[PDB]
Amino acid sequence: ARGPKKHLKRLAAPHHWLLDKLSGCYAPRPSAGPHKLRESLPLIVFLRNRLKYALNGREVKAILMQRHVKVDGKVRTDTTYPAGFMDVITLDATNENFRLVYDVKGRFAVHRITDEEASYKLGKVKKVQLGKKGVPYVVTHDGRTIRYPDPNIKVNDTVKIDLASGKITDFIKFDAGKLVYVTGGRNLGRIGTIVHKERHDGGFDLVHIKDSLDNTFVTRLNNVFVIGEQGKPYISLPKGKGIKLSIAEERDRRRAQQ
Amino acid sequence: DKGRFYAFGRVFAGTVKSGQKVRIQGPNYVPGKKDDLFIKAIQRVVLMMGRFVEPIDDCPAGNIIGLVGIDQFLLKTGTLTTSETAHNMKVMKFSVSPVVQVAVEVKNANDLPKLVEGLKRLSKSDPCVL
Amino acid sequence: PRAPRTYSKTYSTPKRPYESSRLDAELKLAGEFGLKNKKEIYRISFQLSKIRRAARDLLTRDEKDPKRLFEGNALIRRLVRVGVLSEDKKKLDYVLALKVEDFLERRLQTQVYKLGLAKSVHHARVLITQR
Amino acid sequence: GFPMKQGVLLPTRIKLLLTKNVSCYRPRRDGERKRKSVRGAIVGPDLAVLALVIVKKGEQELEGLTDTTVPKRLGPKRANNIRKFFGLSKEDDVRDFVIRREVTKGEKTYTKAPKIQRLVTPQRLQRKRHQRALKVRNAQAQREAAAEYAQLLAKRLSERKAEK
Amino acid sequence: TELTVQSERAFQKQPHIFNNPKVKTSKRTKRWYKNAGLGFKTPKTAIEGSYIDKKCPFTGLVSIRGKILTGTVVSTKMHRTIVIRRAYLHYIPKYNRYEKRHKNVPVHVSPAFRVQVGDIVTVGQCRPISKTVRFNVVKVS
Amino acid sequence: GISRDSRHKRSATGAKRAQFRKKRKFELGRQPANTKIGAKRIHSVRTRGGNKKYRALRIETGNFSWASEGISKKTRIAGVVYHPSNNELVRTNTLTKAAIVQIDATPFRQWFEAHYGQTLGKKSKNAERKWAARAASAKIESSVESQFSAGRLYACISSRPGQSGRCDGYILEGEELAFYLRRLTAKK
RNA sequence: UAUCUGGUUGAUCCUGCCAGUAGUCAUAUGCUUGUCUCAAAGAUUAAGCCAUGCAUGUCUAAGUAUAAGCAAUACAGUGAAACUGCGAAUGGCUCAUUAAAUCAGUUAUCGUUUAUUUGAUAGUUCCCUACAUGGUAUAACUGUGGUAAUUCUAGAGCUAAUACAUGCUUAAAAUCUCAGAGAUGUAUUUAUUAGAUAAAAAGAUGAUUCAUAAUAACUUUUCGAAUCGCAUGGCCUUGUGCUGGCGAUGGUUCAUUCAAAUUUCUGCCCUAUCAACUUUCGAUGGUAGGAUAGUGGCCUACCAUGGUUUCAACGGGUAACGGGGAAUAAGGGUUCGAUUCCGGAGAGGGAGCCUGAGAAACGGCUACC
RNA sequence: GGACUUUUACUUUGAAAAAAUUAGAGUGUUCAAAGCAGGCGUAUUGCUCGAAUAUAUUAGCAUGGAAUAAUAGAAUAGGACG
Ligand SMILES: [Mg+2]
Ligand SMILES: [Mg+2]
Ligand SMILES: [Mg+2]
Ligand SMILES: [Mg+2]
Ligand SMILES: [Mg+2]
Ligand SMILES: [Mg+2]
Ligand SMILES: [Mg+2]
Ligand SMILES: [Mg+2]
Ligand SMILES: [Mg+2]
Ligand SMILES: [Mg+2]
Ligand SMILES: [Mg+2]
Ligand SMILES: [Mg+2]
Ligand SMILES: [Mg+2]
Ligand SMILES: [Mg+2]
Ligand SMILES: [Mg+2]
Ligand SMILES: [Mg+2]
Ligand SMILES: [Mg+2]
Ligand SMILES: [Mg+2]
Ligand SMILES: [Mg+2]
Ligand SMILES: [Mg+2]
Ligand SMILES: [Mg+2]
Ligand SMILES: [Mg+2]
Ligand SMILES: [Mg+2]
Ligand SMILES: [Mg+2]
Ligand SMILES: [Mg+2]
Ligand SMILES: [Mg+2]
Ligand SMILES: [Mg+2]
Ligand SMILES: [Mg+2]
Ligand SMILES: [Mg+2]
Ligand SMILES: [Mg+2]
Repeated sequence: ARGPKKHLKRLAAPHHWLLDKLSGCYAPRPSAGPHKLRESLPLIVFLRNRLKYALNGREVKAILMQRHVKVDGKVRTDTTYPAGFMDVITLDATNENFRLVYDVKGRFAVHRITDEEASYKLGKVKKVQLGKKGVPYVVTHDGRTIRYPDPNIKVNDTVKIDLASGKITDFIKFDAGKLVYVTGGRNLGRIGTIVHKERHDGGFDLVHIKDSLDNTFVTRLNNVFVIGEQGKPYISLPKGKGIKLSIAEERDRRRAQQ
Repeated sequence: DKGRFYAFGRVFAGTVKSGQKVRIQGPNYVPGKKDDLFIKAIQRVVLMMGRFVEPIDDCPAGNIIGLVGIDQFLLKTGTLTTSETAHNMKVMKFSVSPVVQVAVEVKNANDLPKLVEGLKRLSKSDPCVL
Repeated sequence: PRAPRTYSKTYSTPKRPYESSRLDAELKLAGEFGLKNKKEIYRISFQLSKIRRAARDLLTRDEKDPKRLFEGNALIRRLVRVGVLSEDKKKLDYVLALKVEDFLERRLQTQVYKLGLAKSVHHARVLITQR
Repeated sequence: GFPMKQGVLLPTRIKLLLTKNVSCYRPRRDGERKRKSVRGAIVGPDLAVLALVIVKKGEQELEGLTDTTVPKRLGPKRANNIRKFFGLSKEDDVRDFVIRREVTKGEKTYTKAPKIQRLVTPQRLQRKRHQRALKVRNAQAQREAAAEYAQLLAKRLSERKAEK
Repeated sequence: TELTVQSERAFQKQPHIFNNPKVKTSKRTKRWYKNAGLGFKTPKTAIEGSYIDKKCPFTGLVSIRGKILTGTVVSTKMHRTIVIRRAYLHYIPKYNRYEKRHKNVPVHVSPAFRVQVGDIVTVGQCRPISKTVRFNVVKVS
Repeated sequence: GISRDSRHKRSATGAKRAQFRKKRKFELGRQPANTKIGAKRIHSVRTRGGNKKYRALRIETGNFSWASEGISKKTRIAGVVYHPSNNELVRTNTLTKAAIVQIDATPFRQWFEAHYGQTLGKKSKNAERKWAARAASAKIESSVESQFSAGRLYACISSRPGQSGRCDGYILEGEELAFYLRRLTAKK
């Protein structure tokens, strides 16, 4: 009570980030930003816990102060800055870019993309209203309020962003067929098609999904991201390609490399 | 605070420091046997004033200080050493004697435990009362 | 406060304390393998019971239960990987058969005696112990 | 030692609850209205010290009166607080009249001066321009990107008007 | 409600809805209504009546969002609000058996509906509208 | 505190509850403004979130609206005549929402003349060409004309002076005026 | 990992308990104690009391430097004090209270506030300064001091701002308004209007009084940059003219994020030697207002007579904070959970309140005990 | 889209049930309790697999089933069908 929690206790931190139980007592509490605390992945995690470019926390606040680092082009010195789905990160050195993408097991994955074509970002539209003085705007999933949108784009769709300004370049409608990414649920992080909408007014819109190997599943609508035409992913995609496999299937692929 | 006591006296040889494998030797103990002896720690050492007790980290030989955390091992007096075989210290021949006695018990019977504890506590208060 | 360390008991004490049958059958296993405590025996029979516990619990699932096949292999994969399950007996529920002796055989202490090398299992133990 | 409240109108001593005015506010932060004792505005034999302010002089000087002559300790610092400390108008452009002050330690001794504020200078002028300029390039980009939108006013009213 | 509607000491009318006395469209009092959503639609008793009831799900300025529940009307004795009884069986795991339980629910009933005790009824969750009422009725079966 | 919690207050079963937790600030309420007539006076009140809110007490220069025409001329308020919550306000002439008041009404006569001109109840040319162009727009009700002969006009408040400071109302028309009329002379 | 044995008889078979047996992240305590790893720990009794010390302060290129501080041609480095800003509402501790309360899961805000982050977003202002407004003022400091005494403060003399208080600076069209001078933003508040969306003839949603726009006026007139730091490029008609770039701080609104406040369904241990309870003083509901951040008997006025209960209300008890969980487990069960996470409550007991986006705060203030 | 399948119980599946704990796959912490690590070769300017999975009872949500068990269907037809 009495105010906003500035702290995060380890084991209160999401399993996404995979931190050691024992280590220290606290987790890094994501700042306020574009995505959400639970769905974010702060800078300090990325630099030190997967890349292992940093060892201390003191290192990242010593490397971000270099302005070595940028997400969506902007520099972002805040050590505990909340970086989530679909953003990109160029780095001054290493001539090397990443986009933040889930693997099949639902955690954020390291994934590299070209110097160009990190120039663009994707985003799901969740709000379409009329602004003050009649100026229509959309809201993406990263807090971007983008004005003058192509009319009859409409909610649940996705939009390419040019990252020079908040420019909307193209848009994919949300319709039966389009390729999707799962962003929630037990099936978080899978890809493939779209085969139904149980409309369920007043309630949750469950949405039936079929993947490359023809596995049915359902996730509620706010757990799906429309990601372009089938077989033609509108974004560079990490080598796992989000398809799921049996727990017994995974064992065999290890014993292949005897 | 109620009933704890500073062990008070004088450093003659060596130094006392807060936390110490002091050997507390009562006036029964002899360096051969195990007797009125305790090997326990010296919580703190402070120098005495008139209700000031400014605390202190250690103290050399030839001075006047108090020790805390020692009292519970002391009946009335004693020598503290860190030698494996240092002897006791002379028994302070004084002049008066516990000769004028009286009888006590508690007005209320429930209080006797607080009385028997109290009589041990009073006997530490003074160097003479039996 | 930081997270709790987890810990577990490795052993389990018998129920009837003075059945000579168990008292003697235990002592035979001691001199044979050069053990000191019954804890050394108890630890192993507790392991073996913690193992049949899983084993009977998988045969109740009908063949082709993905969990049955998956940890059924995982078990035996770990049990002839040590030699306490013989290579032929890799079949499913030969596991329920093992006594403790197959484990004391695969102990380091016994091999250093059954590979020449020690002349006595009591000599083996101290040979291991002293670096 | 208790002080006198500017208007209380008592010969006695009493306790009031104090805000940021007169015998308070500090030492404690952010209000915080400690209740302290004060003494009345009217005088009586129980005082130790009375604070009097000389207003008129009369016949004979006093040695704490005439000879004792201590100075102002700081000179003006706003441009117009300097400018109209002498009567110089907007047309005098100080930095020539700001007072200096000397000090001697190691014998270059060169003076310290107070850095006028409210100073009419670039880039106070430049930033003033750069500010009003930004108002328009944004407004002009706003105005024109606004209309760039309404050319799909045509095409999407040419699939419902040019659709037969 | 009765006495036309102006039994209350305040004048009773829908807010911001205008009976303008300079255009004689002969309805002579405009009737604002809304389709409630979720399937069930406004009864003609609501469109055509002339009650006020700021709490009516159709006439009133109140909306229906949460659970929709079915109970059976057990009391019909306070003005514009009733209470229903929802019955169910609670499960006692140890005995692997059930016991009959039941809660009561005070529910606003817009004067669009005549409702008698008996009468299975369909209610939907609206904003807190009294100390005990958080549900409004939509059907009669 | 003047607390707004349900946690005093017997539950629906009739049962006195216990006091867990002291009053929290986020469930507070404040005293009413009880805003009177005249000598316009308003007090800022610092409400939650830093947001201000203006406490009318002694207001007199109250905006209004007609608004069959949409006129909204600031006009004096002279008294209150009827209140549906208790009639202890009509005799303290304290103004709240849903009170019924007498307003100056001359700024409305002197706008009726301006637009149309008759008036009740006994200079350029861009207005003459629109003067009798607007016709059939001087049909009052017997209800509303009969008042300028007395001067003061009957209106009801729609704003919340305690909250908004500015107190603004509309004017009674239709059965709204008919209903409130059958109680002003029902009291009489 | 599905086991029983001793004890009633002269003997028997029973019932049936006492005793035995095994575990306990279960406390205590006795004897004994070499190595390594791990690591609970003033919960229970007394949410009893506390000596001393510490536990919250904070500075960048970038709010204010004339330290009579260091180091050597308005200022310029470094920089105590003070102002300003921000924080102190997290953390940590404890489990006293609390039994439909808390809590868990599951809903709801078409019922609200929201610092901050992030993203979008703003040409208009006079009823005689804009090359830049006032002291509408003062700290530190100088100096005169009181008191046994506190992080007590007075009296006199200076001077800053992103402190406080102000306020002028504009095009280009149109719409009005007197062959053409001025008024036209935003927010506060009201009322009316559109928000179509079922064929032939004179935008969103399951749903809205939604978003948004329009008219007519209102206001003690809200915000609409007199702020900093780094750079100095371009212009010729070569003038403190005119221009201009990368950053910092700030602001109205909307979105967002961290939040929060309410909130729908279902679920608590023992007790009838608790069977009726609630409503004069709000009990259940109705209209109206008041109040709130906002719904609501939250409160007030008026009215009505309602609301709960044997499917256990109400009352009593708890050596009761809820929960994830712990112990024992053939299966079913039994016993626990103050305590590493989550939620909640409290800071000797009560109440109150200032500040602030956030507290009914306690290492804040006020009062009583 | 305009009128409802009388309406419930039960049961199948799915999403849901934080992390830790438990169960449990992997991994010579020298074993083990653990931990979520780690694994393959060059006198060095690298390569690479993991951080599973499950039971997470209720109540609610989505759903397939239509036995079992209730319940309404016209009898003063005021009834179905147009
Ligand atoms: Mg301060
Ligand atoms: Mg049994
Ligand atoms: Mg016998
Ligand atoms: Mg027993
Ligand atoms: Mg026992
Ligand atoms: Mg012991
Ligand atoms: Mg050693
Ligand atoms: Mg202690
Ligand atoms: Mg205690
Ligand atoms: Mg806290
Ligand atoms: Mg911003
Ligand atoms: Mg001055
Ligand atoms: Mg001054
Ligand atoms: Mg109990
Ligand atoms: Mg109300
Ligand atoms: Mg308790
Ligand atoms: Mg409990
Ligand atoms: Mg127990
Ligand atoms: Mg607990
Ligand atoms: Mg306790
Ligand atoms: Mg502890
Ligand atoms: Mg806690
Ligand atoms: Mg508190
Ligand atoms: Mg205490
Ligand atoms: Mg307090
Ligand atoms: Mg505190
Ligand atoms: Mg404290
Ligand atoms: Mg869990
Ligand atoms: Mg385990
Ligand atoms: Mg292991």
